[PDB]
Parts: sequence; C-alpha cells; structure tokens
Amino acid sequence: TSAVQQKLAALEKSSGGRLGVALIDTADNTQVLYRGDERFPMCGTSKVMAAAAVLKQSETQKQLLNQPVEIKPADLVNYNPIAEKHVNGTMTLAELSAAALQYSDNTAMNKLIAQLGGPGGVTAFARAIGDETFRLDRTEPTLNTAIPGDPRDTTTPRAMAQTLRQLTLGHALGETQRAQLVTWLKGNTTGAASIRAGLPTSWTAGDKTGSGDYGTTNDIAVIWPQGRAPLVLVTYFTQPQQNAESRRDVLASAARIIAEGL
Ligand SMILES: CCN1CCN(C(=O)N[C@@H](C(=O)N[C@H](C(=O)O)[C@@H]2N[C@@H](C(=O)O)C(C)(C)S2)c2ccccc2)C(=O)C1=O
Ligand SMILES: CCN1CCN(C(=O)N[C@@H](C(=O)N[C@H](C(=O)O)[C@@H]2N[C@@H](C(=O)O)C(C)(C)S2)c2ccccc2)C(=O)C1=O
Repeated sequence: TSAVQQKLAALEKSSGGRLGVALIDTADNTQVLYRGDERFPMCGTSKVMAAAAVLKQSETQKQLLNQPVEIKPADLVNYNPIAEKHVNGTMTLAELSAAALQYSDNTAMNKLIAQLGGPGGVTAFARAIGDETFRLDRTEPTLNTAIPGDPRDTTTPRAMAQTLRQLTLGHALGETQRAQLVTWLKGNTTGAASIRAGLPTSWTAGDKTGSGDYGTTNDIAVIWPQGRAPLVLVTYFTQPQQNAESRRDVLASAARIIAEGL
C-alpha cells in the first residue's frame, strides 16, 4: 500500500462509496491503482469505446463519418440535447460521435451502438484492441442502471486506463482517427467538476464523464501536465443506494491526490 493508495482509501472512507482509480503515467509507463481490478458500471464513459469503434470503421469505409443517419421521434431517450434538434432530419456519424462525447447525448450513443450492430459490436471492438474486460450489454438509457454486483455494462479501472491510453496516445486507431478522438475529448463540455477540477490550472486535458443510478459518478481522462509526458486517469465511483446523489467532488479529490503524488 503506497502513500497515494492510502490517501485514496482515506478519501473513499469519508465518501461512504466505492472508489476505483487507475493512472498510467506515460513518462515511465508506471501505474497507480486503487480497486484497479474491481468492476464498476461505466455509464457514459462507455461512449469513448463506441465512438472509437466507429472511427476504426471509418479507416476502411472512407465516407462513413459523413453518412447521414435518420433521427426519428421514437429514437429520443432521456437526454438528447443535440439529437432532439434534428428529429425528422439526419445527423452524420461524425455529428453523432461529437454529440455523444462532448454533450453526452444518449440518442447519439444509441446511433453509434446501432452502427456497430448492437452493444456486442462495441465489446467486439474492445476485444480487437486487447481489452478483455470491457463489456457493453445494453443500449441507452438502461446501460446506466449501475446495480451493485451486476456485471452488465462494466469494466475495471485498469482495463479502461490501458484502453484509453491505446486509443489516445497509442496506435489502436490510425493517426487521423486518434487525433479526431483527442480533439473531441479535449472539447468535452461536461468535465470541469470532475477529474479536471483536481488538476493544476496550467495542465490541459480531454475527458469523458458518466453518471448513473446508485450515485454513480465517473470520469476518464487523458492529461497533459505542465512539463511532463501525458497521463491517462480513470476515476470510477459508485454508492450503496439507488437514489444516491452525484459526487463529482470525490473524483476531483482523487485526481488531486494523484497529481500531488506524481
Ligand atoms: C432504466 C432506468 N434508468 C436507469 C438510470 N438512468 C440513468 O442513470 N441515466 C443516467 C444517464 O443517462 N447518464 C448519461 C451518461 O452517463 O452518459 C448522461 N450523463 C448525465 C449527467 O452527466 O448528469 C446526464 C443526465 C447528462 S445523461 C443519468 C444520471 C443522472 C441523472 C440522470 C440520468 C436512466 O436513464 C434510466 O432510464
Ligand atoms: C490473420 C489474423 N487476422 C488479421 C485481421 N483481423 C482483423 O482485422 N480483425 C478485426 C476484428 O477483429 N474486428 C472485430 C470483430 O470482427 O469482432 C470488430 N468488428 C469490426 C466491425 O464490426 O466493423 C470493428 C471495427 C467494430 S472491431 C480487427 C479490427 C480492429 C483491430 C484489430 C482487428 C483478424 O481478426 C484476423 O483474424
């Protein structure tokens, strides 16, 4: 148990919830894990895998990102700030990817999933890039039920950090596709209260949040610290009762402990 791990355990203790953290410091490829091999519900953090899978398809189906996809009134789910503007019209897969990632649009995510042949198509992509842990089982919005002990739509912090590193800094995607994914993550609108809140102001980052029942509050990020090689950081948090409140502050605290421990 390292000093950082002990600090994360203390944070967890005062949160009353269950915290999972995985850091990969690309300066030396070292990792810091806290419940790194335990499963957590991904919620919206799964949107990165779906968007990446579509980017991979676009490497060989060249005009795929410009392909129009019909948005019908029946497609709307619980949160669709971008898709609802286009009901009875169309959005391209690039527009759907940007909406899913940067606005966490759930209808947009469902269109990515459908393009991949269902939730299993997203899992298949994960397996293709060496992630043997990730599993997507349902569409939006039920993939956010986040029931304790339920393996559906979960992953481990270790697996997600390794995957995010491969996708954003490694070669799981072609260069142009990797750059697109990084651009989308850096333009996220929903992350200032989570991991990024715990980082020094001078650092830059891209991230994808997730939220669900059981007060499930998640974030996965690629970070560029001032004067250092980039990091990949995953912070997952989930609570004992279905109606628990969101705790983005716990993710910010975890990120601050990680930054102070570098
Ligand atoms: C089947 C019943 N059921 C299970 C629970 N559930 C969700 O927990 N959905 C979650 C969901 O769709 N979460 C999405 C996600 O994790 O990307 C988006 N992130 C939420 C956020 O950042 O606050 C959102 C409300 C912008 S939607 C949700 C979490 C908190 C508040 C509202 C929705 C549902 O939507 C739902 O219908
Ligand atoms: C000769 C060995 N060999 C080399 C060629 N190959 C593949 O190209 N497999 C591909 C593979 O296993 N693709 C996966 C699969 O077939 O479930 C997933 N299906 C694709 C789709 O539905 O369009 C995906 C892009 C969502 S990934 C692969 C894709 C990306 C990264 C690595 C592998 C093989 O699998 C294979 O057997």
